[PDB]
Amino acid sequence: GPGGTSVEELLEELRKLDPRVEELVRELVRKLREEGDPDKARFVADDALHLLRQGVSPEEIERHLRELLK
Amino acid sequence: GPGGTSVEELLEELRKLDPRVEELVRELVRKLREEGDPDKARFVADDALHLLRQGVSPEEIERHLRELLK
Ligand SMILES: [Zn+2]
Ligand SMILES: [Zn+2]
Ligand SMILES: [Zn+2]
Ligand SMILES: [Zn+2]
Repeated sequence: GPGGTSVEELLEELRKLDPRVEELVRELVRKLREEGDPDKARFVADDALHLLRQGVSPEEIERHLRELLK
Repeated sequence: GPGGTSVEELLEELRKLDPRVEELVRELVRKLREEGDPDKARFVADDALHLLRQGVSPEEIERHLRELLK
């Protein structure tokens, strides 16, 4: 459905905290949209923002996101 | 795909921290599985666990999860 949190807003907030995490998440978002799941893309970006706000390293963020994508 | 983080493990961890949040998440998980998106259910449970570990109130958790479900 339309509406809800903006994936672009989430990506924006990631960029302000760590562009390295924004870059890895933007790539996952692009692939997930191509597989036809924008909501999954939004969950991934939202999750990365929670973890980055708590000081999780980019590599640990990526590992965590991959497990939710299996 | 099979594998990845267990939704039951997440629900278990929610219950240990606040059974009120486990209960509201279990209901969302049941509905999301019925709509044929178990991965969405798992994202919701994982998100609730991050927020509950940070001290977010059950009502604020529910509001946040709903916005990701729009
Ligand atoms: Zn929607
Ligand atoms: Zn969230
Ligand atoms: Zn899977
Ligand atoms: Zn997570």
